[PDB]
Amino acid sequence: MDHLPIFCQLRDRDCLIVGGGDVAERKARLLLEAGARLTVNALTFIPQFTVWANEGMLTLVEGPFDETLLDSCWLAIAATDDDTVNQRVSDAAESRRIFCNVVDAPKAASFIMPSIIDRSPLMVAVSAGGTSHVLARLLREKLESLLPQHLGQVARYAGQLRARVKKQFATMGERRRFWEKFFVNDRLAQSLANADEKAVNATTERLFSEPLDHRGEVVLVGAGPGDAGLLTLKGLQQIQQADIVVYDRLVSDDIMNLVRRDADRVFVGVPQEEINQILLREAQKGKRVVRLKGGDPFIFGRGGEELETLCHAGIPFSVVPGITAASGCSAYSGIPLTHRDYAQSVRLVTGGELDWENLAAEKQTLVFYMGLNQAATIQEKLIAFGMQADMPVALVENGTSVKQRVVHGVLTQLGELAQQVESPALIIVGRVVALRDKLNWFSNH
Amino acid sequence: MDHLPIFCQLRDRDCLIVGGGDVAERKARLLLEAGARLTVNALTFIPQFTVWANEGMLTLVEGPFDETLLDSCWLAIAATDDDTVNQRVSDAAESRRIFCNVVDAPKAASFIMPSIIDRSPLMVAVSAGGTSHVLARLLREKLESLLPQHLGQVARYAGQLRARVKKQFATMGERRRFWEKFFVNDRLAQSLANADEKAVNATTERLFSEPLDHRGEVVLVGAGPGDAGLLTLKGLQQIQQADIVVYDRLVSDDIMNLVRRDADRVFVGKVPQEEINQILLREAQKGKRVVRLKGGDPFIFGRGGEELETLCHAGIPFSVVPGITAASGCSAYSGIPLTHRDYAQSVRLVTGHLKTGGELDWENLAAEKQTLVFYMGLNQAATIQEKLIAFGMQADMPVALVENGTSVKQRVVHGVLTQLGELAQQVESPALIIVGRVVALRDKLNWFSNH
Ligand SMILES: Nc1ncnc2c1ncn2[C@@H]1O[C@H](CSCC[C@H](N)C(=O)O)[C@@H](O)[C@H]1O
Ligand SMILES: Nc1ncnc2c1ncn2[C@@H]1O[C@H](CSCC[C@H](N)C(=O)O)[C@@H](O)[C@H]1O
Repeated sequence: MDHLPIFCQLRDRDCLIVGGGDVAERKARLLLEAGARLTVNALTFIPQFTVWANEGMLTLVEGPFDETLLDSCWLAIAATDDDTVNQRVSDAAESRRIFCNVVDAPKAASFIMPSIIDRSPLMVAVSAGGTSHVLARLLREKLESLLPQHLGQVARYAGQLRARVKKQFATMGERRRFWEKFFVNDRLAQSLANADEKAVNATTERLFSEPLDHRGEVVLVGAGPGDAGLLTLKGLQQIQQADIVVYDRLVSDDIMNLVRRDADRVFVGVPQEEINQILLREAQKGKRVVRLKGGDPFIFGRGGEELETLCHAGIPFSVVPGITAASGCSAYSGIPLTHRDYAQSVRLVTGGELDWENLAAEKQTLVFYMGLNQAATIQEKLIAFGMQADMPVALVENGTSVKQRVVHGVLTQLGELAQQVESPALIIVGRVVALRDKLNWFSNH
Repeated sequence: MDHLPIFCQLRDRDCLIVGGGDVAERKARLLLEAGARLTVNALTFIPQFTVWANEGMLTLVEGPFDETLLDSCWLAIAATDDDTVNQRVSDAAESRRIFCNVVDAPKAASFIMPSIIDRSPLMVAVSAGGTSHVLARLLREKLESLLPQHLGQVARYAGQLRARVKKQFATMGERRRFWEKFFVNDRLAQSLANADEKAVNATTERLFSEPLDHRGEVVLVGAGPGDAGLLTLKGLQQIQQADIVVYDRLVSDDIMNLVRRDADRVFVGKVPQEEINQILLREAQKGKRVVRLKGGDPFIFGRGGEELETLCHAGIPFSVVPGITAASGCSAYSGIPLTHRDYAQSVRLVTGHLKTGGELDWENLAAEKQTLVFYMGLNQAATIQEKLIAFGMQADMPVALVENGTSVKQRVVHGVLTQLGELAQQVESPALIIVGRVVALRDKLNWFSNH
């Protein structure tokens, strides 16, 4: 222990920042978020300070550092580019026993500012003694990804409720198991954040009526197309809380590596009815169920079918969208789905029968899902229905993954090019495909 | 934020604890480890306070509270079981502008003491503000299984190298590139943990020897439609490490709160497009890691292509992190799947604002078995209704408008196609128009809110 972390209550307390440039602006922003009664003293100010001053948010004192400005101070920050001024600030603060930070000199004064993860009233702070700002930031990034955005809502609502939980639960063992379920109920958190009382109270005494061991729900989570970094923050959080993860072939190994160590896994890679009942069966055993699907759940994912099974049974559900194959393949192949006036619309199409005259019309970007089989037919029909034979085409196999393959050419070679790839692959047809020679940044295989 | 966390240097600074029971003993142990010059003022003391004052580790003042004991103090802790005494302490500390903790009353006084995870010199502090003692410990447990124990040795070694890093790398940019390699070298971490000095030195000399890439970079990052939970892990990594973030009005405040606190930020909401291109170009040429943070997905009606197409000729590295486009986010959060069973053979993402005297291909857009999603089409909703009808879309085709989709302020209105124009007057931008049979599924699949 070389530093003692404390969480200061600054609301309406006088604090002083010396300095008026970009560094001081960042510290002022932070102290204002904490409700400090802030004075800023500097020889000159960048315009953000005059804005705040004109909105009554702080006081400005233009001129040399005046150590009487510390007279009723609780905290001081020296944020100038002048070592001599910063040392004058820290000496004047030290003689008054005012905790003081010198931004460019962590061992020069009496406190250092840690990296902060804010879920107020819940807060986390990280500091390596000031000798590793990159390390503290790498930890902040991990923590920001793991703490749900609305955790603070549930933290505050916990107090509004501590009495009722003591009278329905006698032992401290059951009370702890109640808090465990309460704080990971992200649905209650989101309902609190939405200010939706009908949803809030519907979730609340469902927590008091259900037995403590029951936590039955289904979350559909979009895994994205392959790259584990394309999972959403909320997707990661949900798969870290699942009792049971139901997945298939199109969820990548990298994503599955993120699944919490002791979750049960069920591989359904199998008619849809079997899958719908698996989710129902697992949810009615009272378990927190995540159905992980490749890409986005509601784009040729049959996610709607999985959810109507559950609405029937009174099982709570939610959906976390994911990066669909079109978006992932577009970004990683350097083929934007729109560009300038090239396309008035993007068409996401599955390979009843397709309306070929419609697909052939000009000023579209066509994106075929599950169309490898019909790729010879697609070429033949588009040409017969008037698409210019020189229309650029591309096929992206295993888009966003470390084995992504991109082959490209013109419409007359589509059935040719399709044999060079296997599923999962996308076919993109449109003038945007010509941009790849300028926008290609990801390694090809 | 409720509180500002700070990490205080207490070495040789006077602190006062009032009270002498088990609570006071726990706080005194903490202050003593931090190097505080400690006085403890109490009517009675439990035995542990006798062992400490025998070894000269603190000063005991046996008796009622003496507020003059605060006169030279930097921190005060009120740890009696007498609320009247605790409040006299906190009043006396407040008059002296001394940060003061009242252990049994976290909402009183002026600082709270967090739970600590110790990987010294690395430290992680957690508190819920006293609103919930339980949540802190549940979080504390998770964070300990997350932070390897040898993280302290990595941090310790970094502190030792800091002078040499500062001497050999003249700019903050070069130093940052070194540290980013240092802190993810798993072999160095293992050698430190094993006290293998030859292996430490071999990897260290190689790290110092590596030529650094002084080129900047432009990364286009899809922020998603608003809910900060819908940023990708890679997009969070990019904004947590950017030098400068160029962003616009359709990037939500919650996502902006995830940006590196130290990054410069340039707002280009209403800046013309060719000037955005120049900002990214010149900032990357200056060697900075630039993030262009865009609403939704960068390559769907986001002009991301225009922002990139100068860069390869300029020899400036770039990449793209895709994001959740408005269609996908609004779909999920409104209960309206974009595809379902035989309802749609395709999803059409259409712009409702055209350049020139441009006309959409209404005959093509009116076809059956599709879900139409119009972006920036609010001003055109009356025209969209009339044209779709005139080219034969059924008059009772369901429609929906999602305003601020995925945000806590999201609003959804719905009806049939002959109501589209009037429905659009009920929302404001940003809003998506969804046209198609899948809109009827909302009453079954809507989970997010009814506002
Ligand atoms: N990584 C990937 N690269 C290219 N195409 C992919 C892909 N992952 C899925 N696909 C496409 O998606 C089809 C499965 S249908 C499932 C689509 C998914 N819900 C999504 O939103 O993307 C595959 O046949 C293939 O055409
Ligand atoms: N949160 C949101 N809710 C509803 N519509 C949104 C939205 N965010 C963006 N939009 C739509 O997107 C249009 C801007 S065009 C930029 C779209 C972005 N690249 C994307 O992929 O989503 C807006 O006019 C509005 O129609």
